[PDB]
Amino acid sequence: DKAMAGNFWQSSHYLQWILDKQDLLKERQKDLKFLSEEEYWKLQIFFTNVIQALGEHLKLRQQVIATATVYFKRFYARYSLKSIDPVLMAPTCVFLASKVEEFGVVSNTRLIAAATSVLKTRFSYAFPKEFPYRMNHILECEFYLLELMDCCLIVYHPYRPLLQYVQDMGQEDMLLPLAWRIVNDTYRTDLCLLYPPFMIALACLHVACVVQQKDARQWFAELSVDMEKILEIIRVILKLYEQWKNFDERKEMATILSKMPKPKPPP
Amino acid sequence: DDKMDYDFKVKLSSERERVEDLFEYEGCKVGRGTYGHVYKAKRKDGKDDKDYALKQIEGTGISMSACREIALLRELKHPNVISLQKVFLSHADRKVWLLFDYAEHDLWHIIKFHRASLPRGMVKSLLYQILDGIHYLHANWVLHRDLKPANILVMGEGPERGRVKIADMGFARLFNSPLFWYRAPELLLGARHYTKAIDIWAIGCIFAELLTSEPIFHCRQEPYHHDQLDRIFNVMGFPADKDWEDIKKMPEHSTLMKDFRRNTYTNCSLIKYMEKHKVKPDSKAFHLLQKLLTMDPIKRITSEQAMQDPYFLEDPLPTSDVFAGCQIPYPKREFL
Repeated sequence: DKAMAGNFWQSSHYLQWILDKQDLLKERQKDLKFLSEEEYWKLQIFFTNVIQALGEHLKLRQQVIATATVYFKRFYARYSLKSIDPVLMAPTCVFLASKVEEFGVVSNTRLIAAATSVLKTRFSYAFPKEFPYRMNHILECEFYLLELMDCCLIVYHPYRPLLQYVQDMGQEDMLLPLAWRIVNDTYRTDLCLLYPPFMIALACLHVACVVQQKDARQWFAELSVDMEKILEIIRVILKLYEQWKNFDERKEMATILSKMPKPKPPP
Repeated sequence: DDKMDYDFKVKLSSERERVEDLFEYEGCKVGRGTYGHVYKAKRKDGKDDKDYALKQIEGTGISMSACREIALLRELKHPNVISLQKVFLSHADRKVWLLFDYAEHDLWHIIKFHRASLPRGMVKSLLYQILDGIHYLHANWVLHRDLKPANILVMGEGPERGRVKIADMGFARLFNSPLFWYRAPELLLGARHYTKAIDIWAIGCIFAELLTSEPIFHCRQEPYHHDQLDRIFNVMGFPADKDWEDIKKMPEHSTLMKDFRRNTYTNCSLIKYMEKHKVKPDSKAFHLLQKLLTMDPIKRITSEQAMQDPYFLEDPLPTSDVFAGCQIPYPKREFL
């Protein structure tokens, strides 16, 4: 079993990195001078897809890609998109998360090749120019990222608890593939900064049951948990899929990226 | 960076606590190893006159080893495990510094002072806290992997007087892979992974050393280490088939068979070893020790079961302060 598996309630994730929605949206108003609310969520979707693409290329596990995705969200929760280019932060987040695991090492040349390849082949609609950063830029970014997160590296995700619930129902064949992908889809939203992982997993599993038309009400009733907060999580998930419908990442992202505030140069 | 926002860069630069400003340590080097170098430090401001341990982690940036130590220590909280107070990230030279509460003593120096010639209240209390601290780690699926007297710190004068502090955990091992006085026989026969049991064996060795003042499996300088195995058998005897059925599953079992004979160690057992060092084999201490020093790791008791042992219910009780309110005769650490 993984390090600190049963420690969520005493963890740094829970004690420091479950943020208030009021505090989140107030710090976001910095970037809302340039981008709209709609454009801000669209950017978050884009960069979630970029971090997934990088992870898939480096052949990292979904849980490492998640940790990387959260590191990214934590950074831009506090700071503006102007502060560090999110094209540099994304692979730096993947790089730091991979090192938190003691199984396998992602190398320097292989990080730069992965960033370069992924932007060129999978995101050329957004980025005309080649990936411009080199390893010195990643290593500098790593330090700023680590500082902001207050060295909180261990991150809990909905996958572990999801797995326990589907095994509890005895419906791993029917529901796990779908519930799992919905958990991946939740990383397109702020849910991981706002709720504990297990509540997100429950919400995902409910949407899975409704989509696949299995009656899970008697199982859900038998859970000791705030159902209001779960319903809140289902609404974001339901909304996410209508955002997905109405959004053409490929037709809109170049322009939205131009609207992002640029950094100030040195004097 | 020429493409990081400047206001952001100078702001963080303005506010960043630098280790050289907060702490006085130059020339107070207290330990050196292949995992970063440790210093006895005091604060430059007069906010508190306590001592801190500053560790500068070897190499630039965040290595896997750096990462994982930071990652875990940032989560772990238990009185018998060393506490990360603060992480300094020095941007100019790219060095990382970890700040800890300073432990004045350790079991290596304590034992060596006694060998240069331990009360039983103290031995039991040391063992109990070691077990308490490892049990915490183990419940959180964190192994130590390098347990030994020098890695069992003990706090001195101050509000944590005489509390054990487990330190220097092997946080990075590539794929959890081991691929020698405190190493369990399975590692010596080529065990491919670290386990809870391997740590426990190590604790048994430390307990035997606490009772006798002598490393139980002391051996000269040499995966498979013949002479260290020879010493294990001189003390323990050679294991019967019945004692360790899975020994045949070990990668080095065929080497063991070529190199060693059962009848070499017919006189040898843990009972006879401990009798030489003035410890009774019908004492609760011995029966506990024997359970920790079980050759088959699946027959080794766990840290939780060790804490439940009736040895800790026998007069005298373990005490929070390992020194039991008595004056500490052990000398303060020498600088390196």
